[PDB]
Formats: sequence, structure tokens, C-alpha cells
Amino acid sequence: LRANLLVLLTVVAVVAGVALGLGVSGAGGALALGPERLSAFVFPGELLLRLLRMIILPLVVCSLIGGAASLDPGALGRLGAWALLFFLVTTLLASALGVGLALALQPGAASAASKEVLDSFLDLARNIFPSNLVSAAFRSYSTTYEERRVKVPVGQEVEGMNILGLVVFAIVFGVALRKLGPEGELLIRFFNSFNEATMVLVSWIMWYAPVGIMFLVAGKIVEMEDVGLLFARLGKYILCCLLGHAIHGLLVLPLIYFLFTRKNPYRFLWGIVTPLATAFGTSSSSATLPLMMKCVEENNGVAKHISRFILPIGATVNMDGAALFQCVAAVFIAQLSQQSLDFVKIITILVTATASSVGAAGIPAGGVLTLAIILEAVNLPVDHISLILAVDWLVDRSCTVLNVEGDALGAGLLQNYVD
Ligand code: NA
Repeated sequence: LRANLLVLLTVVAVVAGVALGLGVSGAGGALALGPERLSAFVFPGELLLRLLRMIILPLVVCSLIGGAASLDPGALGRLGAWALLFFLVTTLLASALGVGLALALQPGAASAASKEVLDSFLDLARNIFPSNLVSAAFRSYSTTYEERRVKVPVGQEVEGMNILGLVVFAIVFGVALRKLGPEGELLIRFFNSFNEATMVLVSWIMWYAPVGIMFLVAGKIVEMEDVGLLFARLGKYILCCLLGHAIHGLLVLPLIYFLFTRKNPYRFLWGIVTPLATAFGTSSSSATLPLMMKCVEENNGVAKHISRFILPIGATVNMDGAALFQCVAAVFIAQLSQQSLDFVKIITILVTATASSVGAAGIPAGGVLTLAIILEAVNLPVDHISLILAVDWLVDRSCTVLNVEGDALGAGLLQNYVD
């Protein structure tokens, strides 16, 4: 079927990009290409990223408005509380697994290789309640410091979409529309139509996705000066990250799903393999959001009013893979600096990763800034982050799957809470 063809092409795009980038690097790489040729070579990946960033606003906002307006406020409140508990518990488990898998199997046992913590959470709270809806569509509040030599924190809005604030506003506005009654039907229909129109565009973009992924991966592995040396240096770190992701996705989340529902979790995952493949290929949660919702509603028995509400929220708040990656990177850096971590600092890492996972922006910087916040919370050198980013093109992808799987299973849990 053409859905299977698209999934196969999207997955094979990563392998083809890896091969193309290795060939280009072995044929001189960027120095042989030069800046002008390299920019054109990597441009298609940038085009794909721009296309994927375009859809996030209308898709998420309309989906959340519809999902919130399609449920009784009391039932919506109970469902949201349970979903938040599930997301927090899963993120905490991912962080704990990441820390445990790095203290053992030490990735940094070789010699080859800012905002205050309170101010970061105050900025998170400010972004949860945007001061302007139009501005929130492309800017987020951020605090810098001015010396008066007291470092007073002064804040301003800086580039970067405010997804968390818009999500909160969409949920509240949908609740208000539901409470209006027959007067709010027109707006519910309007936002549903907008959501369907946006999903059509997302489906069209999925066809160009493989070509963008090709050049994205090729350029991002051409930027590495030495593939062999870098991989020999970060082999154990990548092993820790991917092993933690595999353990969390294949053992922990399925175990929780079985314990609570007592149905087969792998039969559930078999119905969403296609969204998982799209997530791995594109590294975008919004890209798989429509396909994930379709598969969950059709292949699985999840009710529409459950999926349309839970999945858009999880795509923004549930970042198990990101938390695991951040904790593994923090332990790796702490081992590189030979700065022994005691129980207090381990708990600090866990709590900071869990708390900062909420509001992790969709941009690539959103998964590495939180790492800087964690390092500051524990007092680690940020200089080493250069290494961590160098393999994001792989690790981030592994994160994205774990960032969506936990969402789908989450819905699968709440369905049983409703049954
Ligand atoms: Na997610």
C-alpha cells in the first residue's frame, strides 16, 4: 500500500542520507565542496524543517480546541489529571533509567574526549500564561541579567514559538466553547474544518519528507570533521542513549500498559509502527500527530475525543526520550570532568530534567538548552556540549520515537479508564 511505501521511503531516507554523507566526506567533504556548494547541498533539509515548523501552530491549536470542546469539563479535568500524572511518572522513569544506565556502563571513562535555576522556572511559568496571543505565536519570554554589581533579572520576548502557552490557551478556550453551549457550535465546526485542512497539507508534506531527510542527514554528517574518530569517541555515549531508549520503549512503557490495562502492549505498538517510523524519519512530533491520531483511532479502539485531546498535549509535554537523553548527557559530562555526583546531585538532575522537559520547544535547541539548565543546576562545564550535539542527527531521532510512543500508549491507558 502507498502508506507502507511512504513509510519505507521515509525510513530508507536516513540510510541513503548516511551513505551520501559518507561518500561526500570521503570525497573531500566541506572543504572540497566549499561554502557555496555546501549551502545548496544542505538546503533541502532546511526546506523540510521550515515546512514542518509551519504546520505546528494551526494543527496543534485547532486540535486542542476541538479536543477540549468535545468533552465534559469534569471528565476533561479527570482525563487531563490522569494524563499529566502518567506523563510525569514516565518522564521520571526515563530520567532515572538514563542516570542508572550512565553511572553503570560509564560512557565518559576515557581521556580521548546562564539563567539561574529559579529564573528558568519563572520563565516557564510566564510562558505557560502568554501576555499576547499574536506574539506568543513566534516569541517566548526569556530572562537576561543586568548589573546595577547586583545581577538583576530583566526579561524580554525572544524568537521562538510559545507552544506551551498556546496549548494552554487552546485547552481553556475549548473548555469555554463547550461551556457556551449551542452558541459555541459554530466555532467548534470552524476549528475542526481548519484542523482537517491542515492535516491535508501535512499529508502532502509527508511526500516531500524523504527528500528533505536525505539531505538533512547527509549535511549533518558532512559537518563532522572525522566520522571514525568522532564515533570511536562517542560510541559508548550513543550506546547508553540508544540502549536506554530501547529499554524504556520496549520494556518499561509496555510493562506499565500491561499492568494497568492487562491487554497486549505489543499488539498496540504494531498498530502505530507507521507513526513510529515517521517519527524516526522526520524527528518531528507534529509530523506524526495526524498519522498517529489516525492509527490510534482506527487500528486501536481509542475513542476520538480521547486521542484528539491527549495526543496534542503529550506531543508538547511528554518528552521521555528527551529527558533520558538529557540525563545521560549530564552524567557523561560529569564523568568527563571527573566531577563525582552524589545522591543530592543525582536527585537534582532527575528533578530538573523532569521539570524542564515541560515546555521543551520543538526547535532542535529545545532539547539541548534544557541540558545547559541541568548542567548549571549541578554546576558542570557547558563546553562539552559541542560533542553531544555532534551526533544529534541520530540521537534526537531515537528520542522522537520515544517522544511519541509514550503518548500513544498513554491514550491507550486512558481509554481503559473510560471503559
Ligand atoms: Na511527546
